[PDB]
Amino acid sequence: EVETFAFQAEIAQLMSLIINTFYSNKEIFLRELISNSSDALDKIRYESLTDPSKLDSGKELHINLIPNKQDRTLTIVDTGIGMTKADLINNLGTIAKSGTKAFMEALQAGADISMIGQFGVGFYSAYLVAEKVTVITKHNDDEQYAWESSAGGSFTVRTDTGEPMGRGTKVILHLKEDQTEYLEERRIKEIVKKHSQFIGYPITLFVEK
Ligand SMILES: Nc1ccc(-n2cnc(Cl)c2Cl)cc1
Ligand SMILES: Nc1ccc(-n2cnc(Cl)c2Cl)cc1
Repeated sequence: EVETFAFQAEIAQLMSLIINTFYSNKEIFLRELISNSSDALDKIRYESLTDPSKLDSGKELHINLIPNKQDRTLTIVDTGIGMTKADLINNLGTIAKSGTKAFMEALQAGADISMIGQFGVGFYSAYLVAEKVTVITKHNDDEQYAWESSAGGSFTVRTDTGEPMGRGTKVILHLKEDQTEYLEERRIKEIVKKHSQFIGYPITLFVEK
């Protein structure tokens, strides 16, 4: 049972800009996704200060980077607060709409794509390198869900039947054909050190077999 939703016109028109605009500095997608993971870890950590039972779904707060050359996928895993069903359909779209509109006014006023994080819509930077993004998320107050979109104006939301996650968000980037450099070990290390050096959570690179 999969529900298909239409992107808001402002968001879909931002995603088409990100996918079609010639922009070589694509490496900033990792900074934006890690920064989003850092924010999610900050939220569950703050909640645990007054309610230790919020960590019953997982005490460790970290970010894991899992490249896969065979599947041509780069996975960013965090144990943050996760996302509810209302987040994936209603709440985050409201924040995305106001942030997208402001980001696009700035893009016409000289700003470039790399400043997407200053508007709170840094997740859409994943489509600089990915032709399809699958998001597995689990919130303490909801069930595990699967978000997926190949852009094109629509996304899907469904209950995830796969491996239980406990708590957090897993972003699976199905990379484009010419973006496989972000599956290399030394390339990921250079980007993490350059852009995410001061993230207050351990970022572990899972190196392949
Ligand atoms: N509308 C809307 C829904 C989810 C997101 N989102 C942010 N981080 C991840 Cl992962 C996802 Cl999915 C963004 C916008
Ligand atoms: N709380 C909260 C979580 C994620 C986002 N977010 C990031 N990238 C996009 Cl797109 C969105 Cl929406 C915004 C707020």
